[PDB]
Amino acid sequence: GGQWRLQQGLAANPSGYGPLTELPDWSYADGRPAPPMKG
Amino acid sequence: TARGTPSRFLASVLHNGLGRYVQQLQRLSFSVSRDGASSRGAREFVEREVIDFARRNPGVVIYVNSRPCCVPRVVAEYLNGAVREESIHCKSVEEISTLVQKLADQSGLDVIRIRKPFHTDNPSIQGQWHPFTNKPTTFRGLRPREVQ
Amino acid sequence: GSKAVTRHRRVMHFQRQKLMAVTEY
Amino acid sequence: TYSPLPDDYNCNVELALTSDGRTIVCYHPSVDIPYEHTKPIPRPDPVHNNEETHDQVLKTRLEEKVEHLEEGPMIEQLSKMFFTTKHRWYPHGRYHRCRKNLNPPKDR
Amino acid sequence: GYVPKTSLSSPPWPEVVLPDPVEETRHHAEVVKKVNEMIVTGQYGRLFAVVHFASRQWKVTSEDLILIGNELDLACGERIRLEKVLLVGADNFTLLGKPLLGKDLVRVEATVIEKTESWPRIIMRFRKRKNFKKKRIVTTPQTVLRINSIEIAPCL
Amino acid sequence: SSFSRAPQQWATFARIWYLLDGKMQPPGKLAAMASIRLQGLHKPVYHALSDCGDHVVIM
Amino acid sequence: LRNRVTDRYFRIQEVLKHARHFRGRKNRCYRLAVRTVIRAFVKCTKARYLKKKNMRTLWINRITAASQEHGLKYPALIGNLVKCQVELNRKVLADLAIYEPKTFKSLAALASRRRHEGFAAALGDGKEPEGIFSRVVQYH
Amino acid sequence: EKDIIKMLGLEKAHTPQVHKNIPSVNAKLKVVKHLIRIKPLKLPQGLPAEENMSNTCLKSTGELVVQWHLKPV
Amino acid sequence: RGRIPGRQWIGKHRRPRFVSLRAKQNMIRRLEIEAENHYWLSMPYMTREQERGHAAVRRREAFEAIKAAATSKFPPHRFIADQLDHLNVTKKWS
Amino acid sequence: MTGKELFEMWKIINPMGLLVEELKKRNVSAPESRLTRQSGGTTALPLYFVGLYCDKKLIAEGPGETVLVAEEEAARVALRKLYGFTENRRPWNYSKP
Ligand SMILES: [Mg+2]
Repeated sequence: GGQWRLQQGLAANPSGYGPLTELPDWSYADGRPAPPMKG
Repeated sequence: TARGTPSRFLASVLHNGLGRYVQQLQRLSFSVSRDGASSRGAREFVEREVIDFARRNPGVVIYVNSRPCCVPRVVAEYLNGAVREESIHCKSVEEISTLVQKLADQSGLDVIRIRKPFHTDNPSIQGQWHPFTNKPTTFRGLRPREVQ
Repeated sequence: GSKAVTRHRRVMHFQRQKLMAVTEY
Repeated sequence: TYSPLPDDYNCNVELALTSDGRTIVCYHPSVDIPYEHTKPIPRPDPVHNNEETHDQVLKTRLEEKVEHLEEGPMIEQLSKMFFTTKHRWYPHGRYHRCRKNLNPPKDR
Repeated sequence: GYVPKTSLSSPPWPEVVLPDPVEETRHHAEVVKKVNEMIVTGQYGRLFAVVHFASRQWKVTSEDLILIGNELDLACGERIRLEKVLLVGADNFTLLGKPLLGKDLVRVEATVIEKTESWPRIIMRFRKRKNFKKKRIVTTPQTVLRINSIEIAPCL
Repeated sequence: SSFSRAPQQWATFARIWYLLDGKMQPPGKLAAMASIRLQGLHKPVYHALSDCGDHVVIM
Repeated sequence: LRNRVTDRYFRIQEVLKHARHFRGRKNRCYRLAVRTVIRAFVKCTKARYLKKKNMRTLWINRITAASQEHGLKYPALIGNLVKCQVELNRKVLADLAIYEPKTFKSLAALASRRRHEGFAAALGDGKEPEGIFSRVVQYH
Repeated sequence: EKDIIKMLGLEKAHTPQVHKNIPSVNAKLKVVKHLIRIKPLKLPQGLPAEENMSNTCLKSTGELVVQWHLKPV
Repeated sequence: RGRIPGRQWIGKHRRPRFVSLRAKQNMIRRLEIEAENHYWLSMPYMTREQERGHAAVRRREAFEAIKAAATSKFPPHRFIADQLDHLNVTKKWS
Repeated sequence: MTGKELFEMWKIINPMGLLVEELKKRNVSAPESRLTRQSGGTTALPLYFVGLYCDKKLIAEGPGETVLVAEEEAARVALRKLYGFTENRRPWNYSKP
């Protein structure tokens, strides 16, 4: 269920829109930023 | 199907990620014909990019037998002893380059079914669950329907 | 196919029955 | 005080919240078993095989545990001891045994 | 407002009360301070984490193996730092939480080893009495990863 | 825990008896719990091919 | 005959290599082996959704069994987990319930506390605390 | 109705789309109201300028935010 | 014991299908959404008489572009480089 | 050594003797065995849990089919906990100083 999140402003699907999709997944160890994916 | 082909597990050959990473590929025996219209890609590869491919990783030895044949083949041996022989019959230079790069990136494991893509050696940390978990102990462990 | 007026009541459509059941007094 | 779960079995969880508001911290120490919730282990020291005339008579009698039966009563005894069905104690055909993976892969 | 104690007067569930909010916040502060002290004094070992990598939530622990279904455009032998940490904790204490944890809290280090595709799968369609039959062989690329160690900083 | 392999497996996969008393009790609610505990719908290691059936003694 | 078939046995072997573990005459009769292999491949292709549904139902059953053993239910647990801003799928929950019981008990306690706070806020129509562990984080 | 849906640019389901507020599009929406969902669009701040183009978001409940970040408050 | 006549969905004597609670809740929520749509579609802006030709220029430009793209259909160019480098099939170690 | 058990590479004979020797080296009296939990004592598949108590304090616990193997497993767990080579130990740091 994801209807409760519709009243707060985070849509209903956690796999899209939020800090779990637009945030880069992996990165380098020295500190270089990873290139964003084409999606 | 999976019930007709054998399977294996996902594991390392000798723990490469823990200590240090070593090159799994060893030798690359190429068989390029002298005359023919079926090994043009292999000929152009050996002409232009085999030097760069040999200088990219010093742990891979490239053998060019140059035997007059009809179907150009390549032999790739790994540390575990697996020998995967594929044919580059009528292929471009980019295709052969991608193929040899994929062969150098992979190891000697079989290309069969993966069977459980995740593998861990220490699965239990906070104690493996048992049927006696989440059950409080009574006084002196007295079983029910007793007198003492 | 039956006519519009018959004697055996003739059960209505599923959507019509749902609409009549959701719009009761 | 208040407790969401009874702190008398398995583990003792203690809920908490960080004052920052971006993470949840919980401290749950392990719970052991007290001494008043255990029973002494019985020691069945049965000895009814020695006498006065001989000494190796008990060693001779120790080799007297042998019993032979057919198939029906044997399967019935196995089913009544292991609480299983009698259908699993029958042999299987060779077609269902030659295709058996004698060397299956092992994990961990 | 007074009602006699019958069978349907009182609810079946026990009436649960809530403690003082100030005392609850004080207890939470004491607990997180004790956790920070136990972390800074070194009393943990063999920790696991739930890293949301490639839209797949794995049980990233010490010395493990994971497999994805694509590539990473990286060479074999480079260290990979994984983010998106939502749950972590060794023994006797765990950390969670709101979408993610902090970037300076958990530092997961991974390393790519093997880059192989997959077994030749078969996708076949068929229909009865219609002369319909399709067949393909899909070989998707994959990437084998291995997480070295997971560090934790006592900056709560 | 720090257990080995065979003792750990024997402690994990093991048959556990249960006692379900009757007397002024509906048979449906008792049979439901009995079948749930026989099939294994009360343990996280539930599986159809694992054969994790327990024992229920209803008196 | 001119340029007739000279490599038909290779096609027969290519078709029969997928029928080397069947019972009856299906592993020898090519006319039946073709249909058998066709149906086998069709079912193997169509059973992906069935496998996914079976795995999901198994995970749900494991989570429900763990919640019943701890002292809660499955719908209430799912609701309290989705109302606490924590995104954990069924696989990691089952893995924790099977291997790491301490964190699962902590999650169950957090879920029970969140459910109690929600019931208190519903009965009070809240005003002032509205739950200590609540307070959603705003991401702009 | 299929033609109206295809002309309004609503091929896939659960896909947002913005039209005008004129009697023509009003009638086109009243035709397929039993197939789609009508929701207004409000702007909390101003219109996205030329520099605020690659940094935008639709958000929920129809709130076209001009500055979308990945950091909490 | 009770037998149903020919096809329990078509014909005269059919097996009646009834309504439960999920269908009622779905109909209620759909009617609420449709009433909200009716409310939001009860207010214009230009009142028809203020849009005699505001975006006709864009439509005309798009139509002209589509016409120019549809009337510019021609076979691709033919070069000699392909016919010359096709001779490299029988290339030796040169 | 990753994932391998300690005594699988040691292969001892009498864990109780070495355990009581280490306890005497740690100024401890003598351990005694107590039956914690049990399930099925008359069936063909028995299960027992023996907990070693030292001065009214539990130190470890070991399962088993009978009582002898359970006490042996408990002694092995106690000896592995006294040596610090358990499953919750610090993993080897494969890095450079
Ligand atoms: Mg009929």
